[PDB]
Amino acid sequence: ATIHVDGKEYEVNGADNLLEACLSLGLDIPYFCWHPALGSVGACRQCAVKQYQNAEDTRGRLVMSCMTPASDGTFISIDDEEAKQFRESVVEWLMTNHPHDCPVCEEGGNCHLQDMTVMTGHSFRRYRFTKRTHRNQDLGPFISHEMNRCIACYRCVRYYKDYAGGTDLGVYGAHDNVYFGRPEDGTLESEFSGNLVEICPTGVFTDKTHSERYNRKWDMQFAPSICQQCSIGCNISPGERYGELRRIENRYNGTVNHYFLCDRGRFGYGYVNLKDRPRQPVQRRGDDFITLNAEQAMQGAADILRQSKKVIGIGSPRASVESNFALRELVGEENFYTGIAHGEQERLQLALKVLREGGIYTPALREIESYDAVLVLGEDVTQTGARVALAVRQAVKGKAREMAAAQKVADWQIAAILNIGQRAKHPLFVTNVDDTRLDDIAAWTYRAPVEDQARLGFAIAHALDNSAPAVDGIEPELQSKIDVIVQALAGAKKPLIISGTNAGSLEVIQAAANVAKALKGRGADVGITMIARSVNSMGLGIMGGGSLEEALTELETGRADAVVVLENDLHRHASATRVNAALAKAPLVMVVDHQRTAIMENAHLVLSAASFAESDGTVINNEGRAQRFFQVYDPAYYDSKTVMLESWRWLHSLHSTLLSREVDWTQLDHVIDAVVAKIPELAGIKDAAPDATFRIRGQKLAREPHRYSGRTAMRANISVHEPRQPQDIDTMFTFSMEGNNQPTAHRSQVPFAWAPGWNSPQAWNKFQDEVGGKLRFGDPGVRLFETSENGLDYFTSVPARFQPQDGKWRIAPYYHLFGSDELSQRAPVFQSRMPQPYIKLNPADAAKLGVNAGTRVSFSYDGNTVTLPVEIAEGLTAGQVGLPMGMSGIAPVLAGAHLEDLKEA
Amino acid sequence: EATEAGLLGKNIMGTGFDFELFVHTGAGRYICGEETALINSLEGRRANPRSKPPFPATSGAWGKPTCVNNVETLCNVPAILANGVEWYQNISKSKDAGTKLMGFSGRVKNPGLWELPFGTTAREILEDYAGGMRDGLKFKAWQPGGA
Amino acid sequence: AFELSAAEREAIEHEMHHYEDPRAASIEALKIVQKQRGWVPDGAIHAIADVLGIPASDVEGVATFYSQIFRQPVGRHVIRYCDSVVCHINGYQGIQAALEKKLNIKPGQTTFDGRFTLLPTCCLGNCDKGPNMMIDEDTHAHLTPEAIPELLERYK
Ligand SMILES: Cc1cc2nc3c(=O)[nH]c(=O)nc-3n(C[C@H](O)[C@H](O)[C@H](O)COP(=O)(O)O)c2cc1C
Ligand code: SF4
Ligand code: SF4
Ligand code: SF4
Ligand code: FES
Ligand code: FES
Ligand SMILES: [Ca+2]
Repeated sequence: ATIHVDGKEYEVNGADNLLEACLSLGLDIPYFCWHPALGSVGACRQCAVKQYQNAEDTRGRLVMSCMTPASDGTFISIDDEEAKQFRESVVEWLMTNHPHDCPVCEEGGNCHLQDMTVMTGHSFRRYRFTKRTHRNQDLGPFISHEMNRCIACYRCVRYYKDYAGGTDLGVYGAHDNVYFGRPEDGTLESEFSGNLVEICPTGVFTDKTHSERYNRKWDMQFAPSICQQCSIGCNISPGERYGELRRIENRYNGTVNHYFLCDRGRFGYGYVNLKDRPRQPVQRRGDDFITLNAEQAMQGAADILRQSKKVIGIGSPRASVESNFALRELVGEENFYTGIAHGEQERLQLALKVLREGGIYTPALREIESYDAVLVLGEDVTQTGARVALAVRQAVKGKAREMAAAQKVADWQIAAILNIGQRAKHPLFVTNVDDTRLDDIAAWTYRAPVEDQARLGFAIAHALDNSAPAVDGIEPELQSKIDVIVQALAGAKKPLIISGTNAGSLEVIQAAANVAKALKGRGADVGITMIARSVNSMGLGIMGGGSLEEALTELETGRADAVVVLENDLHRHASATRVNAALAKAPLVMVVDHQRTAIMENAHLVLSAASFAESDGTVINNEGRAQRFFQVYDPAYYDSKTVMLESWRWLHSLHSTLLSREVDWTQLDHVIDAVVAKIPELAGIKDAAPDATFRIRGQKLAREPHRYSGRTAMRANISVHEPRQPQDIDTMFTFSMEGNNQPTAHRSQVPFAWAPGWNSPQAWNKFQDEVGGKLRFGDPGVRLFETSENGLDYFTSVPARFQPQDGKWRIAPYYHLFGSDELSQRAPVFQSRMPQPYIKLNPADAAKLGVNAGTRVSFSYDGNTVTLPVEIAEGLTAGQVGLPMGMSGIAPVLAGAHLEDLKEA
Repeated sequence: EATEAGLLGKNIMGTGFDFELFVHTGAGRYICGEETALINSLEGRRANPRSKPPFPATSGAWGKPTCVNNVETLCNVPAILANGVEWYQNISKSKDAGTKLMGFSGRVKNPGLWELPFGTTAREILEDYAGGMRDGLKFKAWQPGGA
Repeated sequence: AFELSAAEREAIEHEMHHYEDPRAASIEALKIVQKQRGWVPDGAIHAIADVLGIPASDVEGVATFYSQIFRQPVGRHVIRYCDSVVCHINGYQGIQAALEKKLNIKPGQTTFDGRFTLLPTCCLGNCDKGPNMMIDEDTHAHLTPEAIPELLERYK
């Protein structure tokens, strides 16, 4: 297509509208109601341009560029006089009722309405009458509501309802009294409600957790990082001020998590600011905890380790690839253990083997939205991999997109698409132990134990391909529903099979692999997705090592006297009594961690590791994508006594002091080169980010905006002398504003979006090749493995049907977005949001045991009687008991385990 | 009555055409009279209008082809199909065919409504049919077709 | 607190039979509840949402969009006087002043005994017989300020 804007000629896409085409060309058109992910509706009337019929047309006509297709030979004018006056008048009409609130507004300096008011040139008020006002609502602990600042752009309701599928937000009232909010006071129920603080162009919806410790955007120190709260690997921009983590902003990645986070990643950063975090190396002596600096801690640990006969290491999926590799080099490959349980490790390696040996392509998170049928087996994705659930919702709405495309309706005209596709949707079949949050759009939901879900998967695979093993004992109703699933999956152009390790069953993963193989054998374009548990679960699986049970056995027999535990609390993956006994028997326990854990009471040495905000490293995605996260701030900049080093720095210095009796800390690129040298499967982490010598025309990449304030006052209460700027030898970023953050800079890692005239999250438009697409020079992060040429064989181990045994209760896992993750549940803002720990009972089982709802029952697991109140679960199959994994006292390793002596307290 | 007489429902007049007629009572908003907002309010939603294209003829009520017509247009239809097209063209020598309900309201002598052919003078309606203005009142303005 | 009666639920489902989408019966469900109880409370919003299978936010947005669905308690009789242009020409302000003098309330309020609630309303489609009033289901035309007390005392 060819368009002529203001006399200049441009080549654009004809399938795009004029607003997105002109924004992709660098032209500035003000807009409110349009969003790249939400489509065009024509509400705010801000994007007005003057369209002419041909080249010899002088009158023209004002049209909305978001509602006008960028067809071939289209003549428009942005800088036309009448269009400029109309856009200024739209800004003025919005300004008539807007409150005098900018100094006490959390959106100030980050506000799209401020930027568009300045951009249109409106600065003079001639409206003299009263402004309408509104009462606010309580929206829960995360989102603060200020209804006075609304411009009625309908972005919130469109995102929350049409995109995110939420039900408790809406627009109420009439003409100029339109109210956007909930029908009553209460917490927003959506798992993706936190994206409202960037979707809303004004300060109506603000980050309440940030509002507690508010600072402006220009005062922030940003870094490009990876969210640590599950395996999905969403790109984030942590922003700090005065030595504490203050906000998590969405960092655009056109391949992974483009505009949207989930609420866990956005609001579960509060564990970084906990005051009980270790900040110095601490050595115990008798009952005295003496504080050491880094050098003498390294020397004492090196001599004590050298006096030992065998040192073993226990890694964690919390830690990065570099930290786990440094531990593996410190103790040796034969003495390195992964730190997760044996069954968890087996499920993780099975998922990994399906990913890089199953011969079936695994899609990225953005690519999930293009699949025409989804089968989810055992993985409650909303509570474990929430952004995958959001992408599955988009893939489900793909059917309405298809029927609209058949009627020659443009893909950005979202209201017409939704009107054509009323309730027709792509097939979604979710299986779980109970009801999921995806059941509102699912074509079918299967509530059954994990062996029954695996049997359903194997039956689907056998009905798709007769070479797959069959399942004996299928009821005709279940057989008919299996036939419905098979007819839906066979007729799909792009079927997608999603599973994961959170179900706690190996056979569910095997059944999902068999379904994917059966769909691959029919020539379909089948994709497979595996949801891991933690941020670097797949990297720990790729690196490998022994299980936690083997390390505990080595400590308990006495073959190992020294144990180094890296970023692992050890109670989520093993029984607490066994861990306590093994660590009390061990004469030397060293714990390298950034959070106060229960195993630090028995620790001889505690090394204060850095969290993700204070460390660099690489983490491996659930789809096998290596992604580098960068340090946000120096923890020793304000508190000079703080010795909080990177975990790989601690372990490399420990290995150097053990070998040559001298301290060499490290550089990060040296550890990365060591990883790609000793481990060839992790050789792709070299290309995840450029090294520390990378420059943009000779200068580093800036971590803070150019108007960063208080450079001679922020530390003045400690010392009037300004300290040295912290040096970053690890990465290409500088801990200052003396750097580059140009949107045209040839790089992939962007710490924050800012452009002149665009101070809001709409500044991400300038950093993309086309708006809503990819980053201009490619998205960061590379895939570790490609699709294998040949797949796996059919798994013939079909599990038997679930049989309830008397006195034994099979534990059905119930994951929660707020609580099941360890670090996020340590955050103080998650304590109010997470619920009380209930235990789920079938009505028949509760009636047999004589307990109603809310009554406390006590059960013994591993010789430990704990009591929980009973919640009646209708969908849970009898013979099962429901437990919330990841909570305090209920380890995620309990999923799939049995349970004895369920007695009323 | 029409359903009892076989003029509505299943197999109307033995043709095989099935048609049922419902009456949806409104809830008091003026914007509901706009045709796309009418379609939105018929679907049980807030009566916001829709952007055209697409027109309701291709995707209207519940995404189906839909035609919205005024009461008086549908009342003009049966006379056209019972008396002929040429009769409808041969009742007024104007560019707008057929008759139209025209009236005058306000402080006139006889406010009301009369069926008149197109091309009727507004002064003719005001004086002959409405009776002119009331006693002691002088005409100063008029609105031809509503608010 | 709120619970839909059997007649209300039956009428709502019968209205649900008339449409392709059950969401299309939301306006008439709100009107059924309003006819039974005078207005629509919040539990009615949740109950209608549960019956129709749509979220309560959509039901509340519909209820607060339309002016004739009352989300606040009203009196026993709703006086609705036309304040549009033809009735402004025909002198609705004298009728409004007479109503405010007889009832001692502002437009939009309810009398102390809960007997009358006064509301301005848009044009009633009776402009040739203006000024016009609409008490609960009865339209009264050719209004005069002297006939207002006679017209108001037949609604006990
Ligand atoms: C604000 C607005 C209100 C309208 N109200 C009505 C109305 O009350 N009755 C009506 O028949 N048309 C109304 N219309 C016109 C309709 O959009 C549409 O033209 C008409 O209902 C059907 O078209 P027809 O005249 O060809 O039959 C309204 C239009 C607008 C913009
Ligand atoms: S929303 Fe924007 S324009 Fe409105 S008060 Fe806040 S900063 Fe100012
Ligand atoms: S609350 Fe925010 S997103 Fe919603 S309509 Fe108002 S300004 Fe737009
Ligand atoms: S989906 Fe996972 S990686 Fe993404 S924001 Fe949520 S917790 Fe973080
Ligand atoms: S952005 Fe086009 S009208 Fe709102
Ligand atoms: S103007 Fe009052 S009835 Fe029409
Ligand atoms: Ca560093």
